[PDB]
Amino acid sequence: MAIERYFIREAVREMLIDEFLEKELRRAGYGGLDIKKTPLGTKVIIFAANPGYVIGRGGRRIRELTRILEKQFGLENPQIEVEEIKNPYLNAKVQAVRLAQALERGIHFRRAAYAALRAIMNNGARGVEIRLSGKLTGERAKSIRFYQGYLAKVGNPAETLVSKGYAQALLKLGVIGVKVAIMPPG
Amino acid sequence: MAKPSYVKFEVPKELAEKALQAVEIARDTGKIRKGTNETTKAVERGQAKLVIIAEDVDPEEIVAHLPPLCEEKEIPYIYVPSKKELGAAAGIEVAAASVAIIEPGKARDLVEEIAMKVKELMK
Amino acid sequence: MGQKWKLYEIKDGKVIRKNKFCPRCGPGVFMADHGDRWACGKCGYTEWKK
Amino acid sequence: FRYRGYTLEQLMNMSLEELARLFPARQRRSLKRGLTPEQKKLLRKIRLAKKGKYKKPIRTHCRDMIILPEMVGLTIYVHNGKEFVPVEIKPEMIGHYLGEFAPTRKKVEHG
Amino acid sequence: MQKARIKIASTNVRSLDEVANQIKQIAERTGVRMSGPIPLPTKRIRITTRKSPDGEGSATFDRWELRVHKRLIDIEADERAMRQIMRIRVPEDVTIEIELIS
Amino acid sequence: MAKADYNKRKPRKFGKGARRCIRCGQYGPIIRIQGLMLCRHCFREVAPKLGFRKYE
RNA sequence: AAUUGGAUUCAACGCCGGGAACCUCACCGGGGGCGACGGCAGGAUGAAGGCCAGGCUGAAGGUCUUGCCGGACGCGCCGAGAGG
Repeated sequence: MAIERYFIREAVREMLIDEFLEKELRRAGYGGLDIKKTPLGTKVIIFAANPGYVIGRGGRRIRELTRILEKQFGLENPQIEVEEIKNPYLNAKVQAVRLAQALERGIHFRRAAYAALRAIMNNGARGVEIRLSGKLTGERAKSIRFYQGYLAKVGNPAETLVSKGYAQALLKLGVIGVKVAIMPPG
Repeated sequence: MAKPSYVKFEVPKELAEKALQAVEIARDTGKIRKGTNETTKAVERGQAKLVIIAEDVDPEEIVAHLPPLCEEKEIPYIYVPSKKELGAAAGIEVAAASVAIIEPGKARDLVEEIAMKVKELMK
Repeated sequence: MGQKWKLYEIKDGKVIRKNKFCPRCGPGVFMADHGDRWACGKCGYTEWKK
Repeated sequence: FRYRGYTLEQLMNMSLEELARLFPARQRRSLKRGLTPEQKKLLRKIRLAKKGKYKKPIRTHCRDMIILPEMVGLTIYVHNGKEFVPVEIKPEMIGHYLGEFAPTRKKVEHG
Repeated sequence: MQKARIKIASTNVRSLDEVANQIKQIAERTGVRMSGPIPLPTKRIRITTRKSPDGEGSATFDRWELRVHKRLIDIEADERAMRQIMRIRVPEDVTIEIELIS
Repeated sequence: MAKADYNKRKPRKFGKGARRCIRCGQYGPIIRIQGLMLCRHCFREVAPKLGFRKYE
């Protein structure tokens, strides 16, 4: 159409592929998608803590990811690349997806909180927060707030500097919302 | 075709398997007929080389006239003891209480051997 | 499904076809002969008797 | 002028085009653009009733048809939404909607 | 020779200026006469939206900006002197249009 | 018995019932038509990845 | 006949509705209709799908009477799905 619409079209294109791939690549450890868009073959760069899951169990998942990409888009030769995230513990969205699995697993609240806090502070976190809104295994709507170091400030040069990762860790009695807000040194 | 009561000549358990398998290559290389109402036309015009007829057709309408007519056309007939045993054999994995192989294709060394061995004994 | 559908008649060493063959399209398609009104078989066409 | 139009009969012989100059802006439009494939099966059941093959008592969900001169005489069954309410069609009904005559609510007092 | 227009827009400020500056620096020295990188408007796009999904009480309402900025460049060079200058990396996310007339 | 297919077959030429989103699959709920058909509620969640800015 | 539902003091009442003539739509009236995957018995001795023509339907082989094709696999329940 014009200049204005196309940019928004592209950005809408980012979401439909970033939404699905997160939900699948929770086994890998999803952290991002650097999407390079061309008329030759859409080049998606999937970010994982671990590349050995994304490839698959023998080529299946990388081909599966090549095959659903043809359906959504009109570039029918989309490449796949796996780049590692360089600090997955500096990435919050990784820690949210990583914490979600552990609560899916059944490990206790403050324990499942402590380790997490401790692995990213070791990594280099000026400050960190984990919040867990949910049932908290009764039937009252209370969140538990695990707190160390600095935090998100005021305004918006608040939220740009910090990291923020959200994940619904499913249970079979209810649900628990996993928020992980990291503050990197800066 | 036949009934479970027509035993005029013997069909060994070694000659009925080769005729379940010389009808399976017959459909995946050449042409095959199946469904008894289209087969009751292919033995009679003279488009069938060797008829193979399953022993479970009853009501009789295409079962009273075809044991005495097929000895007059110069064509041998051979028994499978079921519709589900001639169906899997037909090419496909679904019934076929009668079949007519129009054209052997890659069954041709096996469909000239079984059609003289049954014609030797009794058609 | 719907048995029985053996409507093709039998000669002694030949076959003959009971029903009519269409005159709009070519041979290979039989007519549900109503006596005045012809249905079609391949697809489903309103045809009148010629 | 008693009987609406020139005379009841001459508007059965003027049907396409010549009626139009007489009619409202709204009745013109739906004749001129045409009406739906359920309005084509309703031109067999007014025709089975005036002559020929065993007549059905004409029923309709047609509430967007505007009454013509040929259809004057038949007893038309217009579904109010629950049930069929009859209307004996007159020549004074040329130029009005068919969904006017059958109800769109049950008629009682308010309170 | 063939007067080309590079019409280059971008959704963000930092990405558009670096390319406009680099395009005026590399083209400067070769067989190119180049007219300066002119800024046209920001067709700032306002999406003005209801926050609350209840639509209830007072609902505070988001103002949205999408700002798309357009630099324009005339150039006198060949179609071969054009690709040499279009070598550049370019931010994600920067649209570069090319009209060709004599 | 026997019958022919259905997957809906009525008019839906235009209006709200014509539209659906590409995230929560609705007719009557919001459809922002700029080539970004979503509801207002999705819009809010999605935008920081889009590159829209909260600031007025 | 149904006037779909929810919201209810501030903080429910231009509210969910940033779009109710059909659509939407969840309500009502009437006509018509899909139930996975396994088990069980059935199969091609021709459709599970299509179809003139009346008789019926507000219309739809939809339904019956009625006659039939293209090429070949699916009820009824019982666990238990998709859908809401």
